[PDB]
Amino acid sequence: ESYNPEFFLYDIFLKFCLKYIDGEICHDLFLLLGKYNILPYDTSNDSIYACTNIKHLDFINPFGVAAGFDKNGVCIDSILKLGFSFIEIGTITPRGQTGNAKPRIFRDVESRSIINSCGFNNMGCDKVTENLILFRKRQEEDKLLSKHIVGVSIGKNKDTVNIVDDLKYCINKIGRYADYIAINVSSPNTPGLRDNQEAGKLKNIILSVKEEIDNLEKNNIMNDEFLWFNTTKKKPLVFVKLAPDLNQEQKKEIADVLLETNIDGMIISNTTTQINDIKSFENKKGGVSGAKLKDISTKFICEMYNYTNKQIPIIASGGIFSGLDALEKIEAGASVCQLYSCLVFNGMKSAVQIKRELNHLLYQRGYYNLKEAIGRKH
Ligand SMILES: Cc1cc2nc3c(=O)[nH]c(=O)nc-3n(C[C@H](O)[C@H](O)[C@H](O)COP(=O)(O)O)c2cc1C
Ligand SMILES: Cc1c(C2(c3ccc(C(F)(F)F)nc3)CC2)c[nH]c1C(=O)N[C@H](C)c1nc[nH]n1
Ligand SMILES: O=C(O)c1cc(=O)[nH]c(=O)[nH]1
Ligand SMILES: [Mg+2]
Repeated sequence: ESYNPEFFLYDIFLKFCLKYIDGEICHDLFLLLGKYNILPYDTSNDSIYACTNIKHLDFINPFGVAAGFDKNGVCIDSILKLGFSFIEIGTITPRGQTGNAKPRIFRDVESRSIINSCGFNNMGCDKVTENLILFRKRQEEDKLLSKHIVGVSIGKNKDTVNIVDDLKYCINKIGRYADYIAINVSSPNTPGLRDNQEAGKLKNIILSVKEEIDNLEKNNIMNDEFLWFNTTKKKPLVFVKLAPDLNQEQKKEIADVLLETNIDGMIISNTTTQINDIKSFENKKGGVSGAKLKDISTKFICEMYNYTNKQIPIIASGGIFSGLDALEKIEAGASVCQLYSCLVFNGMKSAVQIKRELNHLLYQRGYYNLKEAIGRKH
Protein backbone atom coordinates (compact mmCIF):
# COMPACT_ATOMS: atom_id res chain seq x y z
CA GLU A 1 0.00 0.00 0.00
CA SER A 2 2.41 2.67 1.24
CA TYR A 3 4.92 1.99 -1.56
CA ASN A 4 2.31 2.63 -4.27
CA PRO A 5 2.58 6.06 -5.94
CA GLU A 6 -1.24 6.18 -6.12
CA PHE A 7 -1.73 5.43 -2.41
CA PHE A 8 -4.59 7.70 -1.44
CA LEU A 9 -2.76 9.69 1.25
CA TYR A 10 -0.31 11.26 -1.21
CA ASP A 11 -3.02 13.34 -2.94
CA ILE A 12 -4.34 14.47 0.43
CA PHE A 13 -0.91 15.63 1.60
CA LEU A 14 -0.26 17.27 -1.76
CA LYS A 15 -3.46 19.32 -1.75
CA PHE A 16 -2.55 20.52 1.74
CA CYS A 17 1.01 21.38 0.71
CA LEU A 18 -0.07 23.33 -2.37
CA LYS A 19 -2.44 25.43 -0.26
CA TYR A 20 -0.51 26.15 2.92
CA ILE A 21 3.22 25.49 2.46
CA ASP A 22 5.88 27.48 0.59
CA GLY A 23 6.98 25.98 -2.70
CA GLU A 24 10.67 25.59 -1.91
CA ILE A 25 9.86 23.97 1.44
CA CYS A 26 7.66 21.43 -0.36
CA HIS A 27 10.52 20.71 -2.75
CA ASP A 28 13.06 20.31 0.04
CA LEU A 29 10.78 17.85 1.82
CA PHE A 30 10.35 15.90 -1.41
CA LEU A 31 14.14 15.75 -1.70
CA LEU A 32 14.54 14.63 1.92
CA LEU A 33 12.09 11.76 1.39
CA GLY A 34 14.13 10.84 -1.70
CA LYS A 35 17.44 11.07 0.17
CA TYR A 36 16.20 8.56 2.77
CA ASN A 37 14.67 6.29 0.13
CA ILE A 38 11.11 6.51 1.46
CA LEU A 39 9.37 7.82 -1.65
CA PRO A 40 6.90 5.38 -3.24
CA TYR A 41 7.94 3.54 -6.38
CA ASP A 42 6.30 2.10 -9.50
CA THR A 43 6.48 -1.69 -9.75
CA SER A 44 5.34 -1.94 -13.37
CA ASN A 45 7.15 -3.28 -16.39
CA ASP A 46 6.67 -0.61 -19.02
CA SER A 47 5.04 -1.35 -22.36
CA ILE A 48 7.50 -2.11 -25.12
CA TYR A 49 5.17 -0.33 -27.55
CA ALA A 50 5.84 3.01 -25.80
CA CYS A 51 9.63 2.82 -25.82
CA THR A 52 11.52 5.43 -27.81
CA ASN A 53 15.03 6.43 -28.77
CA ILE A 54 17.24 9.37 -29.65
CA LYS A 55 20.25 8.00 -31.55
CA HIS A 56 21.61 5.14 -29.36
CA LEU A 57 19.73 6.43 -26.28
CA ASP A 58 17.08 3.74 -25.68
CA PHE A 59 14.40 5.15 -23.37
CA ILE A 60 12.35 2.46 -21.61
CA ASN A 61 9.36 4.84 -21.64
CA PRO A 62 8.89 8.36 -22.99
CA PHE A 63 8.75 10.34 -19.71
CA GLY A 64 11.68 11.92 -17.91
CA VAL A 65 12.11 14.59 -15.28
CA ALA A 66 13.21 18.01 -16.59
CA ALA A 67 16.28 19.91 -15.51
CA GLY A 68 16.05 21.97 -12.34
CA PHE A 69 14.01 19.42 -10.36
CA ASP A 70 17.13 17.69 -8.96
CA LYS A 71 19.73 20.41 -9.46
CA ASN A 72 22.44 18.59 -7.46
CA GLY A 73 21.77 14.95 -8.34
CA VAL A 74 20.92 13.98 -4.76
CA CYS A 75 17.62 12.23 -5.52
CA ILE A 76 18.29 10.40 -8.78
CA ASP A 77 17.41 6.83 -7.79
CA SER A 78 14.18 7.68 -6.01
CA ILE A 79 12.89 10.04 -8.70
CA LEU A 80 13.55 7.46 -11.43
CA LYS A 81 11.84 4.74 -9.40
CA LEU A 82 8.61 6.75 -9.49
CA GLY A 83 8.38 5.41 -13.05
CA PHE A 84 10.46 7.82 -15.15
CA SER A 85 12.87 6.56 -17.81
CA PHE A 86 15.43 9.38 -17.43
CA ILE A 87 16.29 12.53 -15.52
CA GLU A 88 18.27 15.63 -16.47
CA ILE A 89 20.19 16.82 -13.39
CA GLY A 90 21.48 20.37 -13.15
CA THR A 91 21.71 22.92 -14.37
CA ILE A 92 25.18 22.89 -12.87
CA THR A 93 27.86 25.55 -13.01
CA PRO A 94 31.61 25.18 -12.32
CA ARG A 95 31.43 26.92 -8.94
CA GLY A 96 28.49 26.52 -6.56
CA GLN A 97 25.86 29.27 -6.29
CA THR A 98 23.08 29.93 -3.79
CA GLY A 99 21.06 31.76 -6.43
CA ASN A 100 18.82 34.78 -6.24
CA ALA A 101 17.10 35.95 -3.08
CA LYS A 102 14.08 34.06 -1.65
CA PRO A 103 11.13 33.93 -2.05
CA ARG A 104 11.79 33.14 -5.69
CA ILE A 105 9.33 30.33 -6.52
CA PHE A 106 5.53 30.71 -6.67
CA ARG A 107 2.79 28.30 -7.72
CA ASP A 108 -0.73 29.01 -9.00
CA VAL A 109 -2.78 25.84 -8.55
CA GLU A 110 -5.79 27.17 -10.46
CA SER A 111 -3.83 27.56 -13.69
CA ARG A 112 -1.30 24.80 -12.85
CA SER A 113 1.49 27.32 -13.38
CA ILE A 114 4.80 28.13 -11.71
CA ILE A 115 7.06 31.18 -11.87
CA ASN A 116 10.65 31.04 -10.73
CA SER A 117 13.67 33.31 -10.40
CA CYS A 118 16.10 30.75 -8.96
CA GLY A 119 19.32 31.77 -10.74
CA PHE A 120 21.17 28.44 -11.09
CA ASN A 121 21.35 27.50 -7.41
CA ASN A 122 23.54 24.39 -7.25
CA MET A 123 26.43 22.95 -5.29
CA GLY A 124 28.87 23.27 -8.18
CA CYS A 125 30.16 20.85 -10.79
CA ASP A 126 32.74 19.19 -8.53
CA LYS A 127 30.24 18.28 -5.81
CA VAL A 128 27.45 17.26 -8.19
CA THR A 129 29.93 15.01 -10.02
CA GLU A 130 30.57 13.19 -6.75
CA ASN A 131 26.79 12.78 -6.31
CA LEU A 132 26.44 11.36 -9.84
CA ILE A 133 29.40 9.02 -9.29
CA LEU A 134 27.61 7.62 -6.25
CA PHE A 135 24.53 6.96 -8.38
CA ARG A 136 26.57 5.34 -11.14
CA LYS A 137 28.13 2.95 -8.59
CA ARG A 138 24.73 2.00 -7.16
CA GLN A 139 23.46 1.50 -10.72
CA GLU A 140 26.36 -0.82 -11.56
CA GLU A 141 25.04 -3.07 -8.77
CA ASP A 142 21.26 -2.65 -9.29
CA LYS A 143 19.96 -4.25 -12.48
CA LEU A 144 16.64 -2.50 -11.79
CA LEU A 145 18.33 0.76 -12.87
CA SER A 146 20.72 -0.46 -15.58
CA LYS A 147 18.67 0.96 -18.49
CA HIS A 148 17.70 4.31 -16.93
CA ILE A 149 19.31 7.40 -18.46
CA VAL A 150 20.89 10.42 -16.73
CA GLY A 151 21.66 13.60 -18.65
CA VAL A 152 23.47 16.60 -17.19
CA SER A 153 22.47 20.19 -17.93
CA ILE A 154 25.45 22.60 -17.90
CA GLY A 155 25.55 26.38 -17.77
CA LYS A 156 27.75 29.28 -16.62
CA ASN A 157 28.37 30.96 -13.33
CA LYS A 158 26.67 34.35 -13.10
CA ASP A 159 29.92 36.31 -13.18
CA THR A 160 31.68 34.32 -15.90
CA VAL A 161 32.57 36.31 -19.02
CA ASN A 162 33.10 33.51 -21.59
CA ILE A 163 30.42 30.85 -21.29
CA VAL A 164 32.58 28.32 -23.15
CA ASP A 165 35.20 28.20 -20.40
CA ASP A 166 32.49 27.09 -17.95
CA LEU A 167 30.99 24.60 -20.39
CA LYS A 168 34.40 22.98 -21.01
CA TYR A 169 35.11 22.84 -17.27
CA CYS A 170 31.88 20.91 -16.69
CA ILE A 171 32.53 18.50 -19.59
CA ASN A 172 36.01 17.64 -18.36
CA LYS A 173 34.71 16.85 -14.86
CA ILE A 174 31.24 15.28 -15.25
CA GLY A 175 31.07 14.35 -18.94
CA ARG A 176 32.31 10.77 -18.51
CA TYR A 177 29.32 9.99 -16.22
CA ALA A 178 26.64 11.57 -18.40
CA ASP A 179 24.54 9.83 -21.05
CA TYR A 180 23.88 13.21 -22.61
CA ILE A 181 24.88 16.82 -22.04
CA ALA A 182 22.28 19.59 -22.32
CA ILE A 183 23.68 23.03 -23.09
CA ASN A 184 21.56 25.58 -21.24
CA VAL A 185 21.50 28.83 -23.23
CA SER A 186 17.89 29.59 -22.28
CA SER A 187 17.47 30.28 -18.56
CA PRO A 188 15.76 33.68 -18.14
CA ASN A 189 17.34 34.27 -14.70
CA THR A 190 21.04 34.62 -15.56
CA PRO A 191 21.68 38.02 -17.18
CA GLY A 192 22.90 37.75 -20.75
CA LEU A 193 22.66 33.96 -20.98
CA ARG A 194 19.99 33.95 -23.70
CA ASP A 195 22.13 36.16 -25.95
CA ASN A 196 24.08 32.94 -26.62
CA GLN A 197 21.16 31.78 -28.80
CA GLU A 198 22.36 34.09 -31.58
CA ALA A 199 23.51 31.84 -34.42
CA GLY A 200 27.18 32.86 -34.49
CA LYS A 201 27.66 32.44 -30.75
CA LEU A 202 25.55 29.27 -30.61
CA LYS A 203 27.58 27.66 -33.41
CA ASN A 204 30.89 28.25 -31.58
CA ILE A 205 29.37 26.99 -28.31
CA ILE A 206 28.15 23.77 -29.92
CA LEU A 207 31.40 23.06 -31.77
CA SER A 208 33.45 23.82 -28.64
CA VAL A 209 31.38 21.43 -26.50
CA LYS A 210 31.53 18.70 -29.12
CA GLU A 211 35.30 19.17 -29.43
CA GLU A 212 35.80 18.99 -25.65
CA ILE A 213 33.84 15.71 -25.52
CA ASP A 214 35.83 14.35 -28.45
CA ASN A 215 39.10 15.30 -26.71
CA LEU A 216 37.90 13.54 -23.54
CA GLU A 217 37.57 10.35 -25.58
CA LYS A 218 40.93 10.74 -27.37
CA ASN A 219 43.02 11.30 -24.25
CA ASN A 220 41.57 8.41 -22.21
CA ILE A 221 40.77 5.67 -24.74
CA MET A 222 43.51 3.25 -23.60
CA ASN A 223 43.15 3.99 -19.89
CA ASP A 224 42.84 0.91 -17.68
CA GLU A 225 39.48 2.16 -16.37
CA PHE A 226 36.81 2.45 -19.06
CA LEU A 227 36.07 6.10 -19.71
CA TRP A 228 32.28 6.03 -20.10
CA PHE A 229 30.87 5.25 -16.64
CA ASN A 230 27.28 5.91 -17.75
CA THR A 231 24.30 3.96 -19.11
CA THR A 232 25.17 3.95 -22.80
CA LYS A 233 28.88 3.13 -22.38
CA LYS A 234 29.38 5.74 -25.13
CA LYS A 235 30.40 9.38 -25.23
CA PRO A 236 27.49 11.64 -24.19
CA LEU A 237 25.18 13.05 -26.84
CA VAL A 238 24.85 16.83 -27.02
CA PHE A 239 21.50 18.60 -26.77
CA VAL A 240 20.65 22.32 -26.71
CA LYS A 241 17.79 23.66 -24.62
CA LEU A 242 16.05 26.61 -26.26
CA ALA A 243 13.98 29.47 -24.96
CA PRO A 244 10.46 29.95 -26.37
CA ASP A 245 10.92 33.76 -26.45
CA LEU A 246 12.50 34.07 -29.88
CA ASN A 247 11.29 35.53 -33.15
CA GLN A 248 10.89 33.51 -36.34
CA GLU A 249 14.16 34.81 -37.80
CA GLN A 250 16.09 33.69 -34.71
CA LYS A 251 14.43 30.26 -34.80
CA LYS A 252 15.34 29.81 -38.47
CA GLU A 253 18.95 30.91 -37.93
CA ILE A 254 19.24 28.56 -34.95
CA ALA A 255 17.88 25.65 -36.98
CA ASP A 256 20.47 26.29 -39.71
CA VAL A 257 23.22 26.09 -37.05
CA LEU A 258 21.80 22.91 -35.56
CA LEU A 259 21.85 21.29 -39.00
CA GLU A 260 25.44 22.36 -39.77
CA THR A 261 26.87 21.39 -36.33
CA ASN A 262 25.09 18.00 -36.17
CA ILE A 263 23.62 18.53 -32.72
CA ASP A 264 22.10 15.30 -31.39
CA GLY A 265 18.82 16.83 -30.22
CA MET A 266 16.99 19.90 -29.07
CA ILE A 267 15.02 20.43 -25.87
CA ILE A 268 11.98 22.58 -26.65
CA SER A 269 11.57 24.47 -24.44
CA ASN A 270 12.57 26.35 -21.30
CA THR A 271 10.29 28.74 -19.40
CA THR A 272 8.74 31.87 -20.92
CA THR A 273 8.75 35.53 -19.93
CA GLN A 274 5.76 36.42 -22.15
CA ILE A 275 2.83 35.31 -19.94
CA ASN A 276 1.32 38.00 -17.70
CA ASP A 277 -2.35 36.96 -17.46
CA ILE A 278 -1.75 35.14 -14.14
CA LYS A 279 -3.05 37.57 -11.51
CA SER A 280 -1.10 36.00 -8.66
CA PHE A 281 2.20 36.38 -10.59
CA GLU A 282 1.82 40.13 -11.14
CA ASN A 283 4.98 41.92 -10.03
CA LYS A 284 6.86 38.63 -9.80
CA LYS A 285 9.98 38.04 -11.89
CA GLY A 286 11.29 34.98 -13.68
CA GLY A 287 10.08 32.39 -16.14
CA VAL A 288 6.69 30.70 -16.22
CA SER A 289 6.18 26.93 -16.42
CA GLY A 290 3.13 24.72 -16.59
CA ALA A 291 -0.24 24.74 -18.29
CA LYS A 292 0.03 28.27 -19.66
CA LEU A 293 3.24 27.20 -21.52
CA LYS A 294 1.77 24.13 -23.26
CA ASP A 295 0.50 25.80 -26.44
CA ILE A 296 3.50 28.10 -26.85
CA SER A 297 5.98 25.26 -26.56
CA THR A 298 3.98 22.86 -28.76
CA LYS A 299 3.83 25.45 -31.54
CA PHE A 300 7.61 25.90 -31.11
CA ILE A 301 8.18 22.13 -31.54
CA CYS A 302 6.24 22.26 -34.82
CA GLU A 303 8.27 25.24 -36.02
CA MET A 304 11.69 23.75 -35.26
CA TYR A 305 10.73 20.28 -36.54
CA ASN A 306 10.02 21.97 -39.86
CA TYR A 307 12.94 24.44 -39.86
CA THR A 308 15.34 21.52 -39.24
CA ASN A 309 13.53 19.47 -41.90
CA LYS A 310 12.89 16.71 -39.31
CA GLN A 311 16.63 15.89 -39.03
CA ILE A 312 17.12 16.89 -35.35
CA PRO A 313 15.34 14.81 -32.66
CA ILE A 314 13.27 16.78 -30.16
CA ILE A 315 12.84 16.49 -26.39
CA ALA A 316 9.54 18.16 -25.39
CA SER A 317 9.28 20.31 -22.23
CA GLY A 318 6.30 22.53 -21.49
CA GLY A 319 2.93 22.06 -19.84
CA ILE A 320 2.72 18.28 -20.22
CA PHE A 321 0.20 16.93 -17.69
CA SER A 322 -1.81 14.22 -19.49
CA GLY A 323 -1.39 11.46 -22.02
CA LEU A 324 -3.18 13.70 -24.52
CA ASP A 325 -0.65 16.48 -23.84
CA ALA A 326 2.18 14.00 -24.38
CA LEU A 327 0.74 12.66 -27.64
CA GLU A 328 0.28 16.21 -28.94
CA LYS A 329 4.00 16.87 -28.32
CA ILE A 330 4.98 13.59 -30.01
CA GLU A 331 2.75 14.10 -33.05
CA ALA A 332 4.17 17.62 -33.27
CA GLY A 333 7.70 16.23 -33.63
CA ALA A 334 8.97 15.18 -30.19
CA SER A 335 10.58 11.78 -29.54
CA VAL A 336 10.42 11.99 -25.72
CA CYS A 337 8.80 14.16 -23.03
CA GLN A 338 10.12 15.87 -19.91
CA LEU A 339 7.92 16.78 -16.93
CA TYR A 340 8.38 19.36 -14.18
CA SER A 341 5.08 21.10 -13.37
CA CYS A 342 3.17 17.82 -13.66
CA LEU A 343 5.24 16.45 -10.76
CA VAL A 344 4.52 19.53 -8.65
CA PHE A 345 0.77 19.49 -9.22
CA ASN A 346 0.06 15.75 -9.55
CA GLY A 347 2.71 14.42 -7.19
CA MET A 348 3.95 10.89 -6.73
CA LYS A 349 1.44 9.38 -9.18
CA SER A 350 2.66 11.58 -12.06
CA ALA A 351 4.55 8.95 -14.07
CA VAL A 352 2.25 5.98 -13.38
CA GLN A 353 -0.76 8.05 -14.41
CA ILE A 354 0.61 9.66 -17.58
CA LYS A 355 2.14 6.39 -18.80
CA ARG A 356 -1.24 4.68 -18.47
CA GLU A 357 -3.03 7.53 -20.24
CA LEU A 358 -0.60 7.52 -23.17
CA ASN A 359 -0.83 3.74 -23.62
CA HIS A 360 -4.63 3.83 -23.74
CA LEU A 361 -4.43 6.70 -26.23
CA LEU A 362 -2.05 4.76 -28.48
CA TYR A 363 -4.65 1.97 -28.44
CA GLN A 364 -7.52 4.32 -29.22
CA ARG A 365 -5.69 6.07 -32.06
CA GLY A 366 -4.60 2.85 -33.79
CA TYR A 367 -0.83 3.24 -33.51
CA TYR A 368 1.27 0.10 -33.36
CA ASN A 369 3.87 1.89 -31.23
CA LEU A 370 4.89 5.36 -30.08
CA LYS A 371 7.57 5.78 -32.74
CA GLU A 372 4.86 5.57 -35.43
CA ALA A 373 3.28 8.75 -33.99
CA ILE A 374 6.42 10.92 -33.99
CA GLY A 375 5.74 13.93 -36.18
CA ARG A 376 2.47 12.53 -37.53
CA LYS A 377 0.82 15.96 -37.21
CA HIS A 378 2.98 16.92 -40.21
C1 LIG B 1 11.83 25.94 -10.12
C2 LIG B 1 12.29 25.60 -11.51
C3 LIG B 1 13.67 25.45 -11.73
C4 LIG B 1 14.13 25.13 -13.01
N1 LIG B 1 15.49 25.01 -13.23
C5 LIG B 1 15.94 24.68 -14.51
C6 LIG B 1 17.28 24.48 -14.74
O1 LIG B 1 18.14 24.59 -13.84
N2 LIG B 1 17.70 24.18 -16.00
C7 LIG B 1 16.84 24.06 -17.03
O2 LIG B 1 17.29 23.77 -18.17
N3 LIG B 1 15.49 24.22 -16.81
C8 LIG B 1 15.04 24.53 -15.55
N4 LIG B 1 13.67 24.69 -15.34
C9 LIG B 1 12.73 24.53 -16.50
C10 LIG B 1 12.17 23.14 -16.58
O3 LIG B 1 13.20 22.24 -16.80
C11 LIG B 1 11.14 23.02 -17.68
O4 LIG B 1 11.75 23.23 -18.93
C12 LIG B 1 9.99 24.04 -17.56
O5 LIG B 1 9.53 24.11 -16.24
C13 LIG B 1 8.82 23.74 -18.49
O6 LIG B 1 8.24 22.46 -18.28
P1 LIG B 1 6.88 22.29 -17.37
O7 LIG B 1 5.86 23.21 -18.02
O8 LIG B 1 6.56 20.85 -17.42
O9 LIG B 1 7.16 22.73 -15.96
C14 LIG B 1 13.22 24.99 -14.06
C15 LIG B 1 11.86 25.14 -13.84
C16 LIG B 1 11.39 25.45 -12.56
C17 LIG B 1 9.90 25.61 -12.39
C1 LIG C 1 4.56 20.26 -4.52
C2 LIG C 1 5.97 19.74 -4.84
C3 LIG C 1 6.43 18.45 -4.78
C4 LIG C 1 5.56 17.22 -4.50
C5 LIG C 1 5.43 16.91 -2.98
C6 LIG C 1 6.15 17.60 -1.99
C7 LIG C 1 5.95 17.24 -0.65
C8 LIG C 1 5.03 16.24 -0.38
C9 LIG C 1 4.78 15.81 1.08
F1 LIG C 1 5.31 14.58 1.31
F2 LIG C 1 5.34 16.73 1.89
F3 LIG C 1 3.44 15.76 1.30
N1 LIG C 1 4.35 15.60 -1.34
C10 LIG C 1 4.52 15.93 -2.60
C11 LIG C 1 4.46 16.85 -5.51
C12 LIG C 1 5.62 15.88 -5.25
C13 LIG C 1 7.74 18.42 -5.14
N2 LIG C 1 8.10 19.71 -5.38
C14 LIG C 1 7.05 20.53 -5.18
C15 LIG C 1 7.08 22.04 -5.37
O1 LIG C 1 6.19 22.77 -5.06
N3 LIG C 1 8.29 22.54 -6.02
C16 LIG C 1 8.53 23.96 -6.33
C17 LIG C 1 7.81 24.31 -7.64
C18 LIG C 1 10.07 24.06 -6.34
N4 LIG C 1 10.84 24.56 -5.36
C19 LIG C 1 12.11 24.45 -5.75
N5 LIG C 1 12.13 23.90 -6.96
N6 LIG C 1 10.89 23.65 -7.35
O1 LIG D 1 17.80 28.29 -12.15
C1 LIG D 1 16.91 28.94 -12.78
O2 LIG D 1 16.49 30.05 -12.41
C2 LIG D 1 16.27 28.48 -14.07
C3 LIG D 1 17.01 27.94 -15.07
C4 LIG D 1 16.37 27.58 -16.22
O3 LIG D 1 17.00 27.12 -17.14
N1 LIG D 1 15.06 27.76 -16.33
C5 LIG D 1 14.35 28.35 -15.35
O4 LIG D 1 13.19 28.52 -15.51
N2 LIG D 1 14.97 28.69 -14.19
MG1 LIG E 1 32.77 22.85 -8.17
